[PDB]
Amino acid sequence: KFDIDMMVSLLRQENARDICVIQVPPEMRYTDYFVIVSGTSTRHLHAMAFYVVKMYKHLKCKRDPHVKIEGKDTDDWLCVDFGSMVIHLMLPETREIYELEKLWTLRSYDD
Amino acid sequence: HPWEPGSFRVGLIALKLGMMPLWTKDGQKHVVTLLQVQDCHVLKYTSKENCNGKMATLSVGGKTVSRFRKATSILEFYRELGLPPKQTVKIFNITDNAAIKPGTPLYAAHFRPGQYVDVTAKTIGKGFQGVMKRWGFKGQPATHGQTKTHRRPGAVATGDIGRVWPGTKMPGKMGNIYRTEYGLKVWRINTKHNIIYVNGSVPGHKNCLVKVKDSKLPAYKDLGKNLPFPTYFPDGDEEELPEDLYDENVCQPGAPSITFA
Amino acid sequence: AIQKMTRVRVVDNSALGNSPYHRAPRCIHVYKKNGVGKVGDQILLAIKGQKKKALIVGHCMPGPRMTPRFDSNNVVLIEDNGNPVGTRIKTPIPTSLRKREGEYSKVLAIAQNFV
Amino acid sequence: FKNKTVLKKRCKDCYLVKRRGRWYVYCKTHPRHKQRQ
Amino acid sequence: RFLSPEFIPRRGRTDPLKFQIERKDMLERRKVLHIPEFYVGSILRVTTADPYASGKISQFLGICIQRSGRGLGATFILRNVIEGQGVEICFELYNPRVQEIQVVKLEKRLDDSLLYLRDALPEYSTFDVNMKPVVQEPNQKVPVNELKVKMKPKPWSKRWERPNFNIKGIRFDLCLTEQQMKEAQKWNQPWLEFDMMREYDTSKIEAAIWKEIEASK
Amino acid sequence: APWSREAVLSLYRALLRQGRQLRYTDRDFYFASIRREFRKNQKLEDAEARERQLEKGLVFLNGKLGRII
RNA sequence: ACCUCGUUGGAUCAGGACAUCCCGAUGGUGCAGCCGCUAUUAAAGGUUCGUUUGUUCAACGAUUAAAGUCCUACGUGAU
Ligand SMILES: [Mg+2]
Ligand SMILES: [Mg+2]
Ligand SMILES: [Mg+2]
Ligand SMILES: [Mg+2]
Ligand SMILES: [Zn+2]
Repeated sequence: KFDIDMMVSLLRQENARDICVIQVPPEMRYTDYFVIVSGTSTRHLHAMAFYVVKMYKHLKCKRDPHVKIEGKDTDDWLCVDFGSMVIHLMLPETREIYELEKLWTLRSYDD
Repeated sequence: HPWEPGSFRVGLIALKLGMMPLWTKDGQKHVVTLLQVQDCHVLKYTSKENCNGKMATLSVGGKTVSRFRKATSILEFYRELGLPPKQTVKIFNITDNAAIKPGTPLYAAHFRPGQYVDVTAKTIGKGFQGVMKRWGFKGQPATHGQTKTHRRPGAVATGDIGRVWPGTKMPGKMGNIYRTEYGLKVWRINTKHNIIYVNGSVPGHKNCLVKVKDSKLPAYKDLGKNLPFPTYFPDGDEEELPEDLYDENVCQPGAPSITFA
Repeated sequence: AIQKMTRVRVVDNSALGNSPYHRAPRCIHVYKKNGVGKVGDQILLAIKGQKKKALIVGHCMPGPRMTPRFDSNNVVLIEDNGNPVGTRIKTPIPTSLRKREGEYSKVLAIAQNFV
Repeated sequence: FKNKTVLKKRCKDCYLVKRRGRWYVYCKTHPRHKQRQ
Repeated sequence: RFLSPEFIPRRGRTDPLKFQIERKDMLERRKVLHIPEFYVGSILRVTTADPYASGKISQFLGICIQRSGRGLGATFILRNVIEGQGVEICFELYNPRVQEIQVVKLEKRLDDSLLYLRDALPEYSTFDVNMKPVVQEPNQKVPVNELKVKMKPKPWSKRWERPNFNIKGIRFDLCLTEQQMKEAQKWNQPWLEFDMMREYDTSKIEAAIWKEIEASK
Repeated sequence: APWSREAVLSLYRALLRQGRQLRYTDRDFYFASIRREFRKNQKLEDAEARERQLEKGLVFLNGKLGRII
């Protein structure tokens, strides 16, 4: 199966410079897992996103529809939306300027 | 005879009941049109030589009508056939494998869900229509000096030819002509009332007779393997069909509410 | 449906959106073959005498059933690459944005509420 | 092919052939030499 | 006895068999999803499964501002404001992906259509998302909320003051001058309530539909 | 200034306690983020923002609006 | 052999040519793939919306797969 365990294992194997996971409650109608990972550069981001997408494609769930890779043209932020989990690859400056952590943990308690 | 590749079977003549929504398991809504098979019978059979072509033909009728309102020759034809007269008679091109004896009834279960079908009928007659409604011409602006020309055709030709080309789009009678909708999916079949639920729209008005036949599109060339080849015979009684035959993707009413888990 | 010349409401945390100006933001181009923008379509905006891309996240025109109809034509500023200009979206964002073809995960991540 | 009013062989392997009604210069070694009347 | 609006057909030349088939499907779906009695003006919470997510439900609470459509495609559009943003959703009653319909507050309004709440003040469309369901006595006529809303300045979605709309739930005296009301009266059409051939008598049709429903039970 | 002097400290302790069993994310990054959140702001606020800050910290601790796993 | 100066668009609907702007098929390339450039063939189909200007045009803005060159008595004003 392709799950969050496989996701974190693959990300650690490709050595993401920073990994975080958010457990999205079911009452929020988006997803189950919100993964946010930082990287060294746009090349590293592209490589790791491509690698995880290839692993998803090859692993299992033939009935599960294929998955886009968003943010290819931009360099500082890519994102991939799976059936039950969404990964946001970015650079440290992008992460600190968008503060997705505070957004997705404190829904209405930030600025 | 059993079904062979390249065999074309007869179709039906149904009555357009109306439209209703339908939902597929993916969560999408499809509008569907109900076609009721009302007293549809095979009336006539002709061979390839006299079919005005090179394929056997079955004349099929439906929607029994009053004998008091028909011409004497038609009444004689139906008397020899042993049936009450039908409102419309349509000719279906078939191979000799699919020949059916005249007088045999035809039922909605002649089709099956998941099959693709072609429906031909006279479109709604809109009478003499102007060119804006008939051909979607732009017309002229409403103001800025425009006088007495808002919905008129502009130039109808060039000055050189000194004439108007045949087939030029002009005001005239719109609708009330035969049109065919191709490749419509049969979503469901109510065998009790002989209803076919056909995907999308069908030409013509409600309570109008439409001719329904297996789709001629290349993608659906050889999908007749599992269909009742000559036709469906309820008298065969091999397996009494359920009241409703559904396509696999159809969200049947009475099923537990679909959850995209 | 958002066309050219439609005035639009920038629902975004961005300085361009939240900065007062004499002219309200006005759609300059709809990045669609028919010049009609629905939810998920990109448009080009004239904000503060500046041309900025933006994404439609709501409009008054009715859509398909089960989808929300908003009282205003809500738009989110995005860069040419695709990164949202702002960092927070306050008003609810339709969930139908997820499965539409096109990159919307960034906007969904930025969004606070969904309808 | 290059369309030429007059066909000229360029190297040794350039050969004139009348095909499909018109003259051509073909060449195995130098396809750059391909000419059509 | 409350017959849900979608069951009564709009008049036409359509065959009654089509309505019988459609009602069979509607009742057979109602056996699975309980469609409660509600009216335009009652507050509803609708829970529906999202195909965009994976087996996750979405809840929307709002005032039913319109009931429309007949048969299996019947819809009700209900309205709310979320963080100051007015939103309306048109829910299909017999869509298989509506998990639940809850009548948080069963009430009737002075009008059979509250589309003018778009032009009313936002307070008249604001409703708490987590408001608790009120309770009505089992044997009790449905309450009629005679609230007359206050309107925002005159540019409106529709000319609500025109008599063809027949709006009773708006305080026209507050927002419109007597001259404006008199001008609106030019569209009165007083004969239209008296032309007897325009009225649609659905007594027999409702009786037959009730027999069908009782047989389905 | 805050709701109580010890409330912030107890909340920080509980944050570290629930980070003790952190499984999927980066523990070092989690601790660094908590340190940032509680050091770049909680030095010289006004008496009014303290209540909001501690309320948001308590909500994050509860994790009913999304928890770090 | 000094100077000067001697019906037109638009809208509407378009018919046609190919000397092709895009879509199709090929040859070569001072193109490794991506591409560009060039040539042959291809007219079934398509060929945007705006600001200033009356503009015939032109420039500019934003797009587009492309925003082709023409003939048709401005093609067409008893529309
Ligand atoms: Mg017009
Ligand atoms: Mg006029
Ligand atoms: Mg309006
Ligand atoms: Mg040529
Ligand atoms: Zn040579």
